[PDB]
Amino acid sequence: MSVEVKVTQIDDETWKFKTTITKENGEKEEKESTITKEEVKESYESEEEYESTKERIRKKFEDLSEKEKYTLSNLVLAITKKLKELYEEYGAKEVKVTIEPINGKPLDKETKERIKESIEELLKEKGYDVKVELE
Repeated sequence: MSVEVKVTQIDDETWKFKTTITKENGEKEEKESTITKEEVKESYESEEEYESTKERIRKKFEDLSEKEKYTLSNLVLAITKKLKELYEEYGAKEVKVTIEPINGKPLDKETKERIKESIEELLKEKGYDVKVELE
């Protein structure tokens, strides 16, 4: 059950996803979906837990600027919700994610390792043991 996800931030409230699913027997599955900031916010048990989770991811990038902490923390929440849905649909224990550059600044190695850790941490806390690989 190969899972490859392409992430494109349309705006600061919209994230577009394109996923390719490759099964062991050769069945391929091409999918598109758009997740909004409001849908990420409403997927949490409460407004308090949503803003608490957002603070934790911001704390992962305290060395970065306020604009970058705003983009990266909300980006992690969107991708985490997506990989959460994919794990409920296919049960894959490994996902490969490719993120398009946001506002003319590609992700460097330290930021990608932090994003990977943040997503895996949020997934493991909901009982989803998923290895995230960022291309």
